[PDB]
Order: sequence, then C-alpha cells, then structure tokens
Amino acid sequence: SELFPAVVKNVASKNIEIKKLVYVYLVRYAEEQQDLALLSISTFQRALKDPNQLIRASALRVLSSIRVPIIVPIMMLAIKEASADLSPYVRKNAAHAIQKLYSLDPEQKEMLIEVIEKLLKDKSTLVAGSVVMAFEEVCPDRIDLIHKNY
Amino acid sequence: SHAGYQTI
Amino acid sequence: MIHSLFLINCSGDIFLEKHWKSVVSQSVCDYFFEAQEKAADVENVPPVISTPHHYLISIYRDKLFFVSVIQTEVPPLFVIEFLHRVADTFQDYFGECSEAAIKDNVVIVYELLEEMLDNGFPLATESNILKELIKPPTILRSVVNSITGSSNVGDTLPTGQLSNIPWRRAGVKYTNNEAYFDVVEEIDAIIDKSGSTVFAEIQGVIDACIKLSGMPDLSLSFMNPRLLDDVSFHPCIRFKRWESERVLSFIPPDGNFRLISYRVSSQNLVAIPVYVKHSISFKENSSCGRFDITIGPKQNMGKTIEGITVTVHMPKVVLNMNLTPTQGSYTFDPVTKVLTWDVGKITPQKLPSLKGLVNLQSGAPKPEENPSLNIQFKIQQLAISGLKVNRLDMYGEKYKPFKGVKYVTKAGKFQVRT
Amino acid sequence: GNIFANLFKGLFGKKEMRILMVGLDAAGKTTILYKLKLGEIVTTIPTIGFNVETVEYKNISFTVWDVGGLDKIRPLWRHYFQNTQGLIFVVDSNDRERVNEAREELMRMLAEDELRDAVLLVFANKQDLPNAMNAAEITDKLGLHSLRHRNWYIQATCATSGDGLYEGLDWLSNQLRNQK
Amino acid sequence: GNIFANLFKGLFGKKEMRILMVGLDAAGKTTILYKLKLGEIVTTIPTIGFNVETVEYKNISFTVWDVGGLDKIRPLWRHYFQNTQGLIFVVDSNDRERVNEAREELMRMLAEDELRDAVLLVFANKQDLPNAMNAAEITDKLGLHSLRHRNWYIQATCATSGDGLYEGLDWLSNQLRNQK
Ligand SMILES: Nc1nc2c(ncn2[C@@H]2O[C@H](COP(=O)(O)OP(=O)(O)OP(=O)(O)O)[C@@H](O)[C@H]2O)c(=O)[nH]1
Ligand SMILES: Nc1nc2c(ncn2[C@@H]2O[C@H](COP(=O)(O)OP(=O)(O)OP(=O)(O)O)[C@@H](O)[C@H]2O)c(=O)[nH]1
Ligand SMILES: [Mg+2]
Ligand SMILES: [Mg+2]
Repeated sequence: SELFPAVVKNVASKNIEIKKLVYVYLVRYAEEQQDLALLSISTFQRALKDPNQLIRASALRVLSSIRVPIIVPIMMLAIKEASADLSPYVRKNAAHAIQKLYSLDPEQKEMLIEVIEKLLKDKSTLVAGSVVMAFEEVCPDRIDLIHKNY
Repeated sequence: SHAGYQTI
Repeated sequence: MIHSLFLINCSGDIFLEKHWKSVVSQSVCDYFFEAQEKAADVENVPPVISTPHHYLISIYRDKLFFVSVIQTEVPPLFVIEFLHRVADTFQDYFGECSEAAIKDNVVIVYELLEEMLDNGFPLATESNILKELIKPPTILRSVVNSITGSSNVGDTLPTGQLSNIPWRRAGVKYTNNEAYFDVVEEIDAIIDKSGSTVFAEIQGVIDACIKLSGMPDLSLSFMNPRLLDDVSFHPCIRFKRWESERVLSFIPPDGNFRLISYRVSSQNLVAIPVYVKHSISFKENSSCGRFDITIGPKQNMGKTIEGITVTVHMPKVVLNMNLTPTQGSYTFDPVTKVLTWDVGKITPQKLPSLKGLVNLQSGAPKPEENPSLNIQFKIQQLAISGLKVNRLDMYGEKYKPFKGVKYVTKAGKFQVRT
Repeated sequence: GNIFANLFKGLFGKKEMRILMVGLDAAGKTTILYKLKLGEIVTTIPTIGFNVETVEYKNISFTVWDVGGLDKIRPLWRHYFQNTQGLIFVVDSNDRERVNEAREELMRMLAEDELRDAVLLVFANKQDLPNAMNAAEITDKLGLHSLRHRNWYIQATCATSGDGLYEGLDWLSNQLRNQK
Repeated sequence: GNIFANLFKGLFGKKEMRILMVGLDAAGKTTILYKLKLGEIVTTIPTIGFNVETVEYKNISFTVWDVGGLDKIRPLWRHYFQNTQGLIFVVDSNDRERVNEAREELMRMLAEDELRDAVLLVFANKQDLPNAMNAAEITDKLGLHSLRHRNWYIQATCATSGDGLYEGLDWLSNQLRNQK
C-alpha cells in the first residue's frame, strides 16, 4: 500500500501487459487509498470510448471494480452508457457491472432495476445468463419483470 | 505419433 | 458469489492469496486448519465448513487445498465445479497443479485467475478462449517477447467468442491435418473373499485430440450403439441428432478434449479380467504370520495384462513382513503399514505371485479381518465393453486427415475382499 | 526469383484495399474516418472538399478517402470512382426525411461501370439516437436485398462510441482481402 | 568507453524534459495537450483524473501530464511534483472572475520545494476571445514580475488556432534544453 502513488502514474501506459498489471494493482488496493485511487478514473473514462470493444470491456470491469465512494455518479453514468453498447461482450460485462454497482451503492436500486429490465429483452445468447444473474443478485422479488421473457 | 492407432 | 480464493498446501502454509470483492482476513484459514486437525487424514476434509461470518467450500486434488470464501447463498455444485475447473486449467497450462508450478509462475497464474473470475462471477471458462486471451508460457514465446516487446496478453477478442460455436477459435490452420480419438474404459468391481462378483460395472469415456484445420464437421458412429446407455454429451454435440439418428455429429474444438463418457448396462455381465488366489494368517498374539497372494487372469479376451500393481493397507498389528516377489518389485513402508507390490506383466508360462511371512506385533491380537485387495491393470487394444466405432466422416472441409482410434482398457476401482 | 521486397512487405501486411467513402451531409462519414485514424472525437466544421488518412489494421493498410456529401460537390465523386476496391456508404440512423435521396444516390453510384467491381458496405451511423432506425428497417428502405450480382452487407454502428467500426473493418478485411 | 547507445540516441534527440501541466477548470489545458499530440480539436468532457501523451519536437521528446484542475482533485498535484522539469500553467484569457484564485494556486505551487528547480511558463489560452485580456494585463494581475530567483516567461496563445503552441515549445526547448 505504500507504493500506490508510484504505480498509479502508469495507469495510462500504452504497453498493454503493463496495463493489465496496473489494473490488477488498482483493483487490489483501491479501497484503502481513496484519494489516490481517484486518479485512474479519467483514463478509464477515455478507455470507455475506444473503438476496440474488448478494451471497452476491460475498462468497464475496472471502472466498476473501484470501491471509492466518490465515483458513484460516473459509474452510474458508465453503466447507463454501456447499456446499449451494441457490442454484446460489452453487454455481458455491463450486467456484471450492474451487480458491482448494486454491491457498492444500495440506493440506486430503482435505476438498476430499470436498466436490468432494459437488458432482459436482449436476444443475444451470450448476455442472457449474466443478466439473469444480475436479476437474482439485485431484485430477487421482481417476479413481475421476467413474465414476458419466459 | 500416428503409431499405435488403429485405422478408421 | 465467490469473494476470494486461498491456495493452501497440505503443509499448513498459505501460498497464493487472491481477492475479488473485499479483503478477507487471512485469519479465516485458521478454521480450515482446525477442521483439518480434527480429521484423521487430509482426505477427510469437509467440502462445506461453517465459520461465524464466512463459508468455506473446498476441493482436494493433487496435494493442494483450494479453499474459497462465500458470503451469500450459492449452489455448492457451482463453486465446486468452478474450483475444479481452475485446477483443470492449471493442469492444462502447466502439465499439473503443484505448489512448485504455482510459485514458479506467479504472475501468469494471477493474470489467469483475474481473467477467469470477475466479481465472483464466471467470465471466461472455455479452454480455447482462455488459450487466446492469455498465451501459454512457452519459452520460445518468452524469448520472443523479450526480444520484440511482444505480450502474453491478447488485444483482440477471439472471433469464436461471438460465434455460434463459442467453444472453438475460428481460422485455425495446420499443415499436418489429423485427428485422434481415445475410448478409455474402467472396470468398477467388488470381489468377495470367495471370488464371486459382488458388484461391477464399466465406466467408459471418449477422448479426442483434434488437430484439424478449418471448420470441420466430424461424425462418430458405432457398430453396436445399443450397448451405449446413460451417455454423456459435451455442449459440442447436437443432442437432437443423437436422439434421432444415434450419430455423434459435432464440431470438435482445438487441443486436448474429452468427447463423451458412458457406462455399460448391468444387463450384460461385466467381463472381469483378473482373478487372485489369496491367503494371510493371523494367529492371535503371535509375533509372525504368513502372507500368500497369487494374481491370475480370468477373462483376458486373449490379451495380455500389463502395468499391474497391488496395494494393501496392513493393520496396526503388522510390524515388518518377509516376502519374495515372483516379478516386479516388493515395497513395504512400516510407518503407514502399506503393502505395495509392483506386479507389472503376467506371463501364461508362470503366474506372478507374492508369498512369505509377516512380522507381526507380539502380544497384539489378530485383526478381525484381512484388509481388502486393490489391483491396477491395463489392457491395450481391447475394450471390455465391446463398443466399436462405425465410421468417421467429415463435412465442410476438403482434406482427408489422418484418422485413427484406440481402445485401451484401464482398471477401474477394482477392489477384492478377503 | 529475387522477389524479397514483396516477401518483406507480406511479413507485415502489404494489402492496401483502396476505399472511397461517400454519403450525404451530416451522415458522420468524416467523424468515422478521423476516429478510425486517431480514436477520439475531433471538433469539425462541414467538409467541402476531400480528406485522406492511412489506417493500418490486421496487417492491412486501408486508405479511405472522405469526399464530401454536399450537393455543391456531389457530381464530383465520378473522378474518384476509378481504381477503388471498397465503397463505404454511411446512412444517418434517423434521416427518414432524406433517406430516399440517399437510396437514389446510392443506386446511381452502383450504376457506375467503374464501381461495378467494388464491394459495398453500408454503415448505419448515429446508432445511439433513440428514434434511430434499426438495421432491418434501414435495409428495407434501401432495398439492398433487391440488389443482384453485388456482394453486399450492412452493419449498425455508433461513431461517438466507435461501436462496430472495427467490425466494419473486419468485414472489409474478409471480403476486400478475399481469396484473391 | 562503449557509450554508443547514448550517441545513437543523441543522433536523433534524447532530451526528455518531463513537464507537469496544471491549471484551473476550463482553462484549455487538455485541449492544448491533445492538439499538440494530434493537431485537431477533439470533443472532450471534463477530465477528472490525468492524461499522458508523448510529443516529439526539435529532437526533444517532451512528455506532458494533464492533471485535472477540478477542486475535487486539486491537492493531488503534490504527488506529481517530484522529478519534473517544466510547469505549464494555463490562464483563461477572460477569467477575470477566477484570476485571483489562479494566482493564489500558482503561488502555492511555486511554494513547493520539489518544484523549486523547475521553469514556469504561463500559457494565456483563449486568445481569440474579444473580451480577452492581453499579455501585459494578465502579467499585471499575476505578479509574475514580483517573482524572484525563478526563471519565467509568459506567452499569449489561442488553442483553437494553435497560435503560439510551437512557440511555447520553442521557449521550453531553449530553457529546459539549456546549457545543461
Ligand atoms: N448522434 C450522433 N452524431 C454523430 C454520429 N456520428 C457523427 N455525428 C455528428 O454528425 C455531425 C456530422 O458529422 P460529419 O462527420 O461532419 O459528417 P460528414 O458525413 O463528414 O458530412 P460532410 O462533410 O458534409 O460530407 C457532427 O456533428 C458529428 O459529431 C453518431 O454516431 N451519433
Ligand atoms: N474560446 C476558446 N475556447 C477554448 C480554448 N482552448 C480551450 N477552449 C475550450 O475550453 C473548454 C475547456 O477546455 P479543456 O481543455 O477541457 O480544459 P481543461 O483545462 O482541460 O479543464 P479540466 O479537465 O477540468 O482541468 C473546452 O470547451 C475547450 O474547447 C481557446 O483557446 N479559446
Ligand atoms: Mg465531412
Ligand atoms: Mg482536462
């Protein structure tokens, strides 16, 4: 934990394996150094717009993962934007990010229910399972929602 | 490597 | 679901620490240590252990304990299979899962665990997709990376992930177009003191090593399908066609792969290959006794039995044991009272056997029974189930790959009462 | 023979696959080109002439020309038609008002004898818009299924997120870099 | 001695001259960095963390960090102060309302012992604005003439036209790449 400021500076390096390793470090130690961990959020924001969708998925994973209570609004915006990414892999990672957000902020439950209701209508075979997982995790009692999708 | 295998 | 994973040796030391949701105190492993202490062996560890504020679900395999942590309600089968799969993938990328194999390659295994499990949820589970997201640690790849700055981490999502066949990467080519199939059968059996058949069965499984290029559609069919029942099927097969046409038409993925598994119906008698003559004496409070075992082939279908090993867990009364083997190797560890004899091969000219005297404990009463007899054996070019393939057609490609099949029968859980 | 220059080029990717990008005003063509070349969003004014950038992807050196869609230069596309291999045609996902003109001009461009040998790829940009048309309805209005003897395909895309741009490049790579 | 690696680097320019860019919100720092790296104008949202790009100019590999000016991250600049050589400080040409806060924060940054050895260059971005202040009045409000023992200079600039950006790089090159 003493080495957080030195590592965080490289969070935008163009060397990809260095990217993955620094992502690991931030995921590990974010919850201690709240103020220091704020620094990577802009790089994540930019990565969310990259034409490569796999990079988008990685950025979504990390941006969800950071448990700094300040970044609640930008994360909320991030899931809402990823909601219709038209890239199904990003969609599955979005479902996981929804579960992440609910784990971090209980008070967003109504919005999370709305976005999950949006997700269930997806015809993509590789997102349905994760979306159902999200439903079980966040709102187990919403038997109303799935009725059309049975 | 192909040795030991019955033809099919 | 899964919060974090602790990789702990049978020693009692904690080697690989991982976390996915929140930092779980390492103190939680103390409960595992205590539960291990109460049990009589490492093998006796529960798979579900309850602590005041965490649940531990464990796997035991290859002298390494994999304890995970859970805080919500999750189906036990889910966790147990995910852990067994991380073990399997460790085997695939490093030959095997050992504390040496882990500690020697810390960075790659941490990257792997990060890729596979996301917030305790399954992200990447199929072998081939994981092969392309992160490369195997090939030494030539390592020197190439050092030379050119190339990376072990990919940058493009493999097309198979978004394909209608998520189990195999697309666009794979090999100059040596070939494919191998392996049908391995195990003889589960219990044999009484009288040599009668207590309960026996055949457990059969098809393995397939595929080195085809392109997008082949392989077809596997059998001469005697009626012998197949309760057959298992990987996602790669089209269940509807098997139900209708009784044909294994499928698209195999790359690399090593277990194709289908099956059992043989109890309607047909299981052909037991090996019989035994056996005799041990235990005089009460005597310092010595006699041991006599003779391994014999009963139904070999005209095929040789090889790779034979006999292990016996002697009771506490035994101190030492004076025997001479007719072949193979005689080994006895007095600390664990384990009687291990390497038999090897059986020659019809002379049946291998093991006989001699047992150095017992003086003043120790005779044990109430003789420990049962377990025996390992392998038969090559023979499937006791009598299953046979019919044909191997291919569609979608133009080449004619090398085609071959094997039939190897390896002993199942074969135990002989005495 | 001493062809080592071509082998050296093929060791890294010699495919060029010249592409001409055409469309109507405000379709997003220029933003597509510049995000492919750079990645971000760049403040831009209407383009009245043409641009060029070279992008490398999957060992293919794609070169895309951004000829403007303004009517004041519209007939000028004829001069760029020769020697092209790919024809990018962007359709605004919510230009129901000018969709018929788009289809008419697209059919006219397909009518060029020089462009007879090209492959047509329709990018449905502005996918983010709520009142945006889906792929199916865009195809229905364009009648790209009515086309014959022309390899074709359509792909939904959102430029501000870059959604599917790599995918369109992948499609061209499969077809532009086909068996020959 | 075998120092051929350094000679090879100097045959093309090894100077690095790390630069930290700091300023207040909406000063235009981020646009400056990205136009230097690319050349165009890129649509951008407020930056809440930090960015990095490497730009080469006159055989000098300048590296500029864009740490955000938002108050929610303002004190965090301390962590980047070490090992820097250049301090870019952008001033909005018409931020007469927040100019005093800008000067206070600039003086505070000059008060860092780590930054004692740096060279300060004040970019007066937004030069295009009509109601924009000239260089002289900006200096008068900033009191950069009151500074002592600190090499300094100010340069008017307009990012949307890129006016003087090369010139600021030239000034840094003269001073950052000084006699030693
Ligand atoms: N909402 C939305 N706007 C977009 C999208 N793509 C481009 N735009 C906007 O559409 C407008 C026109 O984009 P341009 O790229 O200049 O259009 P063009 O096809 O180059 O126009 P011409 O130069 O006249 O041929 C700009 O304001 C873009 O930011 C998109 O996917 N969604
Ligand atoms: N008129 C005018 N606007 C400019 C100029 N330079 C930048 N801007 C605009 O000023 C606004 C803010 O620019 P940014 O580059 O995002 O400002 P910043 O300093 O990076 O802000 P933070 O990220 O919050 O630190 C944007 O709308 C820019 O287009 C300029 O020279 N003239
Ligand atoms: Mg344009
Ligand atoms: Mg900024």
